[PDB]
Amino acid sequence: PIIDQGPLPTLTDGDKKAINKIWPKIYKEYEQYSLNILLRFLKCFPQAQASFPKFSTKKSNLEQDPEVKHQAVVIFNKVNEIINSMDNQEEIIKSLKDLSQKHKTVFKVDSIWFKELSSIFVSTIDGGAEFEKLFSIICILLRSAY
Ligand code: HEM
Repeated sequence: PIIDQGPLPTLTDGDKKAINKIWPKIYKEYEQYSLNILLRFLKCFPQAQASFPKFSTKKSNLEQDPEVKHQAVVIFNKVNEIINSMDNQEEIIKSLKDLSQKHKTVFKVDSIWFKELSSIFVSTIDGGAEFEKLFSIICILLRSAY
């Protein structure tokens, strides 16, 4: 499963190979996959919608809301960036620690949600242990500033 605290897991060559085998299929339809993931998260955890002021007052037809679609792709693109540089641990650390600080003080998001959205991200793309490890690294780092 996905964890959000403790030492960072290490992605093996095997892990990276599996991730790189599965990702292209998702990436090629990033708009709809990214949207589906966020919508699923909001359906499973309606109480999490309060964490997105840009669409927190929006009810019904979220799929057509520009703020919802944009929020979804911004999250997806960050994951895409990380996958694109799995060989550079330092870059991933630096980048995500900075983002962690922004979510804490600027976006004022409760770090408890990262793991929940990530779980839905993984199940949506039918990812396996390899992706859970990837998202564990991502969540631990996004939770680091808290
Ligand atoms: C895999 C997990 C996640 C990743 C990789 C991620 C990534 C991002 C990125 C890259 C941005 C844009 C940064 C910027 O504009 O400077 C962002 C913004 C934001 N994220 Fe996250 N995020 C994640 C999970 C969450 C969760 C769980 C919530 C809320 C429950 C959340 C709420 C927000 C909000 C409110 C913004 C600000 C949007 C805006 O004002 O334009 N994020 N996130």
